[PDB]
Amino acid sequence: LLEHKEIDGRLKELREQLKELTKQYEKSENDLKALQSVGQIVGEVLKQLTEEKFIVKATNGPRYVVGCRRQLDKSKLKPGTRVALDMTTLTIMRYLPREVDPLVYNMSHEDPGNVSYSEIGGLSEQIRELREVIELPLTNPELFQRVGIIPPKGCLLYGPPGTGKTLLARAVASQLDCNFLKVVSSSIVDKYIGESARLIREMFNYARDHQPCIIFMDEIDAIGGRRFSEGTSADREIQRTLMELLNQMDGFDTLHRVKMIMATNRPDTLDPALLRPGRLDRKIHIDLPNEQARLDILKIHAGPITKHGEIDYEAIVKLSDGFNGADLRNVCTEAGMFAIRADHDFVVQEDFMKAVRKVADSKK
Amino acid sequence: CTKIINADSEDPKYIINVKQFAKFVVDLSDQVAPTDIEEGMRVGVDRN
Amino acid sequence: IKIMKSEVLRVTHELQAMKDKIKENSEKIKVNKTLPYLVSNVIELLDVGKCAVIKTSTRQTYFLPVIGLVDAEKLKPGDLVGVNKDSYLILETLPTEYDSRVKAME
Amino acid sequence: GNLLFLACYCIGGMSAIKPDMKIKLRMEGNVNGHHFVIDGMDLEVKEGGPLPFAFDILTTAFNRVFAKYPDNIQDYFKQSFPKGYSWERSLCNARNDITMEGDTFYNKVRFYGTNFPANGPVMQKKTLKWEPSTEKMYVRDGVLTGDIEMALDFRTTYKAKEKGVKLPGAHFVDHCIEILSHDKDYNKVKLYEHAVAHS
Amino acid sequence: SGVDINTQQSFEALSERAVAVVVDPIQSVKGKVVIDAFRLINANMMVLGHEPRQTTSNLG
Ligand SMILES: Nc1ncnc2c1ncn2[C@@H]1O[C@H](COP(=O)(O)OP(=O)(O)O)[C@@H](O)[C@H]1O
Ligand SMILES: [Zn+2]
Repeated sequence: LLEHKEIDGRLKELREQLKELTKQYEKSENDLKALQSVGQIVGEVLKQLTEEKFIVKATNGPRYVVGCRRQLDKSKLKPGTRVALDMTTLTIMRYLPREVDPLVYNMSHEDPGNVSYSEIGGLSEQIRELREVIELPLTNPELFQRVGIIPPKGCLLYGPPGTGKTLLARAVASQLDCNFLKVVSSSIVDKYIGESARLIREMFNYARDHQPCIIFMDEIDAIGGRRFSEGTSADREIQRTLMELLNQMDGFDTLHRVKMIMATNRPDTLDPALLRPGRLDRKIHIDLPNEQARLDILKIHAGPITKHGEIDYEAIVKLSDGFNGADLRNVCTEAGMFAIRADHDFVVQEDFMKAVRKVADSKK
Repeated sequence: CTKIINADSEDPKYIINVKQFAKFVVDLSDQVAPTDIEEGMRVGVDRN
Repeated sequence: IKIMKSEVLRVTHELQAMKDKIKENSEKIKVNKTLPYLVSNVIELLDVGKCAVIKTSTRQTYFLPVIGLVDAEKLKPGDLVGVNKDSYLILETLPTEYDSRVKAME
Repeated sequence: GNLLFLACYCIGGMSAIKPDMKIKLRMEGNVNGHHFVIDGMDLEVKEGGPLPFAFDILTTAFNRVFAKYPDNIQDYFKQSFPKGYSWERSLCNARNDITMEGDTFYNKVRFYGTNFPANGPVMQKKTLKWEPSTEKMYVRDGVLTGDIEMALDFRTTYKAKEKGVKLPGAHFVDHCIEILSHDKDYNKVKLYEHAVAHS
Repeated sequence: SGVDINTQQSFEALSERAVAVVVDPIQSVKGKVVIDAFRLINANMMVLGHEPRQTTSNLG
């Protein structure tokens, strides 16, 4: 232990502490390759002239005939497949997934927030039916094919506002942990004449590209509101969008592994062609919560709040008839706010009672 | 010339839009002081 | 001790060489990351361990197998960047320009 | 409300080209009071109009050109190429720099001075000529120092970028520099830089 | 180019005979090779009206 105190008094830092610089060695390492890359054109393959010559159009630029790399999947070089081009030799470098619309991207990257099936409240039979009709084709298609049925394309979830259709679909996505397209119909109608149907096409093309994907088209009454020949331009464009949706949904190109959810508050105004099976095989009445459903809503939403002594769901249920979901949650929210009026760190029965009273009064 | 990028004598680059041509983030020539350059004034620049 | 002191001397000499190696790397990285970057809107980021596609202000889309010399997490699809004018990699990130009407209100 | 309007499209063509970047052989100086800059061997003052001093005070600071040497005398000026030679000139001091500013290959001959006498012969613009002056070139400390007497001290130091060229022996090169053609305002000048080596 | 002419002047200062060959590497598609070699013309030579190079054969 003469010069072996811990390790020569130097190696403890000469081995790792200064060797942190080697991590920077790794850093600059990427940089070297990050400087030998030259970037590449991006274009779309227009045609397969022969086994080697590919007619390729660069975006916002000229078009060429270009060969592909020696090792590449020519079978996947279908027309329209976005590809990269070496800027100098102009050869097919690597295919790219189809360009996604910024709107579709934005609608595609909102986090579902891992909402659990516990957090629904009193939807047991309907949630089981929806779980069946959506998820079961995503688990045992062999079951259906041995039965002999074609897996369902999708279903409608109709009910009054605040009945939890959006949250129910979000929970379905979170349980699935698949690609979710939370789309609200009122946000896709545009003054630009051919843009709404184009957006629908982009949505469904994204869905086909990113199986398994879930298309949740909220407020579908704003698109599929029956076809009539009054002739005003706006509703006519709405019919065009509706029929683009109908084609993208049960059109010539058959759909595989893509299931759709359409929620509305006025199911009766939907187009009969959209209402027909093959497109919307199930119509699920997500209706107002019953008394049992109401108390389930209160008990499930009562989780995060801290209860002091006694809180009974039944009295609130009796005093909150006609409530539907979110409003009940409202009762909790301002209750905590009520807790700051007299400066508590908790909630009381009177707190909840006056909270539900205020919620009911605001509902009038 | 566009936003000054908050130079403070260490980041004197500015992004400039050459008309219908592109826009580039560039630095000054030695002959001009930053006090003479500010957002939104027409500036004559070299080509490479 | 003796073989361990030999290991200590070995590691300190390799550090001594690698310091100037890092200096040379920084020298050449400044040699190539010069200054007149070209602005470009990052169209999006794809997976291959990530690649990018951008749209330069010379109305040209451009695929980058490696996203230049910056981080690769925030990189919003619309994040204006300064990309090298010849080898076309994202040399730096620069603050967003505006959102039209958001500039209209001061 | 029921607008549903179409859209037209008006493209804007856009293109440019970087030309052959042009080398501007320009000297700069602030010897007494004026930031004079001159382009140039025809000489033309870019900025710093009619000089408060005579031109000669700066005519001695004028790569790409070298004196003529015989075969006996080693031509450090010549073999230092292609890079060229950088010199420090002491009169007031002068240095030559090569920079890449903008799109111009800058061969600066940056001038600087101090201790300007209030009635010195350099500012009344009086001038007869520069008599032929012999520079004794010799190596002091690995630097090629040329000692020249100014007739109308100079402690020139020449260093090659190629720091491998052998240093020539102490010789005596005769320089004959005279302002060939000029104007009274001294804005359109032609200079002479003839100089031959002598052992 | 102007800068190319400049560097070639620098090289010629080293030795009067000195060539500045250039090669187009992307125009050199299999078969033809696009490459040339130029020296210079002295400005005094051209302004005086004399031709840059004497001719004595058809080789040039
Ligand atoms: N089973 C349920 N029924 C009704 N509302 C619910 C249910 N579960 C949660 N909510 C409440 O509904 C809110 C979300 O709005 P939601 O009712 O899902 O949209 P929609 O108007 O489509 O029904 C949540 O804040 C939540 O408090
Ligand atoms: Zn060139």
